[PDB]
Amino acid sequence: RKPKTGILMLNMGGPETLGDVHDFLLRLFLDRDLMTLPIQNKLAPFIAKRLTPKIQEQYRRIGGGSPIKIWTSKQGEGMVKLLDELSPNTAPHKYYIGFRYVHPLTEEAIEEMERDGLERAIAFTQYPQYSCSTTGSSLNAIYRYYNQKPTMKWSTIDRWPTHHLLIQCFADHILKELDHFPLEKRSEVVILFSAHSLPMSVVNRGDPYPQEVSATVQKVMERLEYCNPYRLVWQSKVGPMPWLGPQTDESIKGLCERGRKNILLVPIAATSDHIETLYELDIEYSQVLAKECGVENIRRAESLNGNPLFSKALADLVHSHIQSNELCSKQLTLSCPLCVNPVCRETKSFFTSQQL
Amino acid sequence: RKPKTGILMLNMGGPETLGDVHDFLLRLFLDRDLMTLPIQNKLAPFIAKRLTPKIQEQYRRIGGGSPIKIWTSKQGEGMVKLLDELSPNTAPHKYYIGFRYVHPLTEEAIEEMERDGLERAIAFTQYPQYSCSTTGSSLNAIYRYYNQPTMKWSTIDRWPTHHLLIQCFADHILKELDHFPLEKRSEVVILFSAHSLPMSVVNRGDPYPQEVSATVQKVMERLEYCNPYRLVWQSKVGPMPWLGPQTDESIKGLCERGRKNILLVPIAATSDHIETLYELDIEYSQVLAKECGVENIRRAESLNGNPLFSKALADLVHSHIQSNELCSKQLTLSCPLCVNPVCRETKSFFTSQQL
Ligand SMILES: C[C@H](CCC(=O)O)[C@H]1CC[C@H]2[C@@H]3[C@H](O)C[C@@H]4C[C@H](O)CC[C@]4(C)[C@H]3C[C@H](O)[C@]12C
Ligand SMILES: C[C@H](CCC(=O)O)[C@H]1CC[C@H]2[C@@H]3[C@H](O)C[C@@H]4C[C@H](O)CC[C@]4(C)[C@H]3C[C@H](O)[C@]12C
Ligand SMILES: C[C@H](CCC(=O)O)[C@H]1CC[C@H]2[C@@H]3[C@H](O)C[C@@H]4C[C@H](O)CC[C@]4(C)[C@H]3C[C@H](O)[C@]12C
Ligand SMILES: C[C@H](CCC(=O)O)[C@H]1CC[C@H]2[C@@H]3[C@H](O)C[C@@H]4C[C@H](O)CC[C@]4(C)[C@H]3C[C@H](O)[C@]12C
Ligand SMILES: C[C@H](CCC(=O)O)[C@H]1CC[C@H]2[C@@H]3[C@H](O)C[C@@H]4C[C@H](O)CC[C@]4(C)[C@H]3C[C@H](O)[C@]12C
Ligand SMILES: C[C@H](CCC(=O)O)[C@H]1CC[C@H]2[C@@H]3[C@H](O)C[C@@H]4C[C@H](O)CC[C@]4(C)[C@H]3C[C@H](O)[C@]12C
Ligand code: FES
Ligand code: FES
Repeated sequence: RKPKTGILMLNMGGPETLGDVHDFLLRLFLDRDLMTLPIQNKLAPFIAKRLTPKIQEQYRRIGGGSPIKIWTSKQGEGMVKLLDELSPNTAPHKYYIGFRYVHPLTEEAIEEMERDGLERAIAFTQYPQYSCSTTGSSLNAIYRYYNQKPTMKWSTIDRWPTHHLLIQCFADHILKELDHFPLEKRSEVVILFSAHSLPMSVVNRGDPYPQEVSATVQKVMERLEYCNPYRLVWQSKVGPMPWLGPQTDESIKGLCERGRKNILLVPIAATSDHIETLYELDIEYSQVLAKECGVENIRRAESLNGNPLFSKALADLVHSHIQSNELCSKQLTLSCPLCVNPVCRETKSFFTSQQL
Repeated sequence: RKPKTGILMLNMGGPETLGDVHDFLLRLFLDRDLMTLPIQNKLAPFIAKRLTPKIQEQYRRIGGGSPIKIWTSKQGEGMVKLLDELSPNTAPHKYYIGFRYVHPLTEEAIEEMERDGLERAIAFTQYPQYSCSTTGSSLNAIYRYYNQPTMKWSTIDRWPTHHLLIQCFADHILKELDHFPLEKRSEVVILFSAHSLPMSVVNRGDPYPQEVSATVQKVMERLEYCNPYRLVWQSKVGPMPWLGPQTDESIKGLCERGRKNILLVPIAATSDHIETLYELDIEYSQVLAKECGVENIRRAESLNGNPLFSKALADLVHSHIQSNELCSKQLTLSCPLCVNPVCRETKSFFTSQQL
């Protein structure tokens, strides 16, 4: 009857409609895990207002908002159905969405999980590769909510950059897209793995993300038996500060100018369609930039989205995590060597200290 | 029987003695693949004489020179013994050392190989993870030698995740973890340390950080995530931006946050050299660490004479022989933002080989 085990699927989220953009921006400018601003309570509303039209326009260019919730729901639905057969002692399982900056907010889902009187809660990040500004920020909200005692037992699947069925899904979607290039151009295709960039100040303090993203790439390339040559590059840089690159836009253009005009783009750090793929790569870079460069064929591997094999990966991850009795990865128990955020430490002990 | 198959083992090198330091710096400062300077031919000799005392001093702190040649030779000898047995149809195998900036120079080795009348030459880099500034520079020199062959050439240009490479590192990590007090073992944090790159190199498209990241992952899987870790970067010089957390700052930041038990792992080199014996062992493990409040800092032993490592070497060459590959798929892609006209010529040198 009643749900026994909740799986909290964590993601940043993105505005479902144009009307949701302002509040999405506002919550995010108010997050000190993400940025510290002078007179932040004053500037955040002000910044959210000045950015709103530009960002609304981007979502307009993709049909009016983000498909993130729909994909997350469908993936969660499939995960639960599998998990009830695979793990009948922890069943009935139930998935909750906890988005960081849009509705169902992390705090709302945790509230609902508590109401449902679950025996067990699992914090399951949907970022395979761990960043403190991504998964860490999501785990920080969970600790903060209880600080602002659980009545359920908590653990986290805080990273999974090389899960073997994640890797197969990526390899499968790549091979699928390679087949859409003209046959004569197939061997000539260069693969650009593309992940949201980070500011160097984040990279330089110890963030796990670039090294983990690199690991996902190697695994996909082994599985593909190095059929095409590749580079891992980074997108979504903003402002004048240095970020990790090489930049995805610059690389497409760089490569084109060097005679490599057939390019396959691979969103390697996300599991669903969102602004980064549908607007940034598909419109901003594939349509505009690439036309101006004389590109012959640019394409983008399909996001994992509703791949039934990705649901199987999710369930396998949850099932394995339940059998292992782990509370968090070994990696979580180590903070960035130059972490200056007092909460990271509290969030880690929140998980390592759980009864059970 | 005359040698049939030569394996050219490519490394930057390092000065064997104190007297070798000046010419080591001079060749580095003359190399435009590495560095473009105003009035370079005037300044290179001048920078080389200015840096010589300080760099000699570092080698004097480690006994008077680099052991690179000795380890490269032992590794070479072991590889060749295995290869004559493993692959008789390509036998007599012979190894050559081609250092980029010290004797046997790349150009001297190639001249000896040609003179020995070998049927084939394999350019075998000793950097598992490819950088255009390490392996790439080595392959550029081979191309440029002939531009300034009587054997069929090919390259083993990268091998960042060879299964027996990975085992050697895992083996050496585990043996080093045994040397901590038992009660401190689970608390040990592992810092994987690789020579850094300027951001201008990284941002250009350099393949090295992602390959170095791949090696770290494989070793950590083999170790079943027994300890927590970070990949950090050493050997930054000058005021420009360079990649990734610095190794020295990470040791210090970690001590300050209660993580005082640290295993350092040289993940991007296969032998002892200035980076391990001086920078890690003396500059950080002795001086900085005293200054910090460290309880235990250790460094995993370099692969050096591990007989499993010469087995990796032989296995790599044997599979390369059986596969008939001229170079990796990766080498056929130059950096998206490469502004060096040779890289493309060096690639075609290899992709275009007869055979
Ligand atoms: C770089 C930063 C990661 C936080 C950090 O590591 O410092 C990320 C996390 C969420 C990102 C923001 C969100 O995607 C929302 C905005 C999206 C726009 O496309 C750019 C600005 C925008 C405001 C982003 C800027 C920046 O890239 C943010 C803030
Ligand atoms: C200095 C500070 C960043 C803090 C830091 O990284 O150290 C920056 C980041 C965003 C900036 C603000 C935003 O760019 C929005 C405004 C833009 C105007 O051009 C200047 C004032 C303005 C109100 C900025 C003032 C200030 O320079 C802010 C608040
Ligand atoms: C793009 C926007 C400013 C636009 C405006 O003037 O309204 C600014 C406001 C706050 C900025 C962020 C904050 O200054 C905090 C971060 C500071 C880092 O040095 C760069 C990324 C970083 C995450 C910034 C990226 C970008 O420059 C942001 C997102
Ligand atoms: C990585 C960088 C080359 C720049 C590049 O990536 O192109 C390397 C290659 C060889 C290096 C140099 C050589 O190791 C010799 C010198 C050694 C000293 O310890 C530092 C300065 C010194 C002069 C080095 C500085 C720098 O890190 C160099 C120049
Ligand atoms: C201009 C060049 C950096 C090249 C670049 O921009 O990429 C730098 C690097 C090392 C410098 C030189 C060396 O450091 C040695 C000299 C040091 C003196 O303090 C200035 C002159 C001096 C002769 C330098 C002139 C110039 O600033 C050089 C040649
Ligand atoms: C440290 C030494 C300057 C010593 C001196 O003042 O005499 C200089 C000489 C040439 C320099 C290098 C060259 O300028 C080329 C490289 C340029 C990058 O911007 C930084 C690293 C880079 C590899 C430099 C590192 C370092 O500052 C070097 C190696
Ligand atoms: S910023 Fe990474 S642990 Fe605090
Ligand atoms: S610099 Fe990498 S290929 Fe030229």
